[PDB]
Amino acid sequence: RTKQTARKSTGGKAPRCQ
Amino acid sequence: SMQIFVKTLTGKTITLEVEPSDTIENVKAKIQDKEGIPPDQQRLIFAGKQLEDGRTLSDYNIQKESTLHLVLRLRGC
Amino acid sequence: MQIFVKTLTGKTITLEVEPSDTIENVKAKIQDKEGIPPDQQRLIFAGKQLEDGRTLSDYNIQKESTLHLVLRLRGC
Amino acid sequence: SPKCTECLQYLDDPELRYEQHPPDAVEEIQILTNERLSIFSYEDLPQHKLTCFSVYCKRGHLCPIDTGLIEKDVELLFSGSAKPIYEDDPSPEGGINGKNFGPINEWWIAGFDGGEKALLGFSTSFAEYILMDPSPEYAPLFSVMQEKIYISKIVVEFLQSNPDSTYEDLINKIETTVPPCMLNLNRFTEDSLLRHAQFVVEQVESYDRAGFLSPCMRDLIKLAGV
Ligand SMILES: [Zn+2]
Repeated sequence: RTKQTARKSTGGKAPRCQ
Repeated sequence: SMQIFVKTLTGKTITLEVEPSDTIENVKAKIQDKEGIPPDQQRLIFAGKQLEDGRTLSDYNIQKESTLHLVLRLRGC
Repeated sequence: MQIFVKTLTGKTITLEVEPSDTIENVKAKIQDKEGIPPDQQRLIFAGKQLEDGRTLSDYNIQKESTLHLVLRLRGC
Repeated sequence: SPKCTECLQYLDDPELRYEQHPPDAVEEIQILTNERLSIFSYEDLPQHKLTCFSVYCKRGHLCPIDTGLIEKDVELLFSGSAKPIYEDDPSPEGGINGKNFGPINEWWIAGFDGGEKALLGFSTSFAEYILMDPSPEYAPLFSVMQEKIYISKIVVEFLQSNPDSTYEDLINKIETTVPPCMLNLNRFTEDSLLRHAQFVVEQVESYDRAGFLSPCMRDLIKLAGV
């Protein structure tokens, strides 16, 4: 039985975040 | 032998066949078998409080046809 | 006196402290127990953000009061 | 003709909306300690719902989040009435007003359940926020944004369910899918996808990295112009 993770897509991200 | 619903933040409803003695970890494991969602990413909320994996449905008075709210620790980049 | 600290995760931290100690020292007392730098800490009592330069006696924080701790995430 | 130093928006220009919020509103730190938002690890972060929301720069100008003001590293703040994560009522009553959330470190699209709603999420250095309804003063700016959110959900959900589907089948699925009433649209068109072809591909790419050789994906990208 396959298992599928919960996910989100990155729309925008501030450059200071790394 | 009980029917209970699990509602996601998008409005999707999942129906589960559980017993009042079953634990929250059993509910999370049942969610994994039906929607493929890893239990570590799962958080269950009933009556406004997050359910602990070590307690049972009878402890939280989760009666038949009660609605559990499923919040997920999302994987993101 | 014993003073409690309620986290957003629901965890309760028991601290023994004097009214003469400051909020910067209150945050300094929190770090040793849980390992969180004081810069990441934000202390709230009665809906008011506790500034660093004050003491517990300044905000009329009696014994057995419960502070609420908000944490600033590591980066950004 | 002077622009804003923060959002590069012309001050003389009409249709420029300055944010407005009740006097009842309070700063972000004070809200997260409100017992009505309590549902009780440190790596785990708070997550609440925020309805009647509005996004604005430091100067109080309502700003779009598509424009790239977040990629440009402009500090975008937002406001609204926070609610517990499990509430479904998008009405401001029952929610705690808040001012000057943020700044927005990151905004993301969640919820690929097959469920009815698409989820928009704001990430701050203090908490995460799942958005609901925009304030009645911020609805025009958020209108164009809402299509991109749902169109991306349609594509990602259809690809996950039908990985070998064609590009012509993708247009059908989009056009067949009835748009929610929050979009105020009668139907989806092929134009609805072509207008944001660059955006949809960048959403599916981010969805695959979190955990794109499909022919429809390809055919799309070549005819997408991106
Ligand atoms: Zn401006």
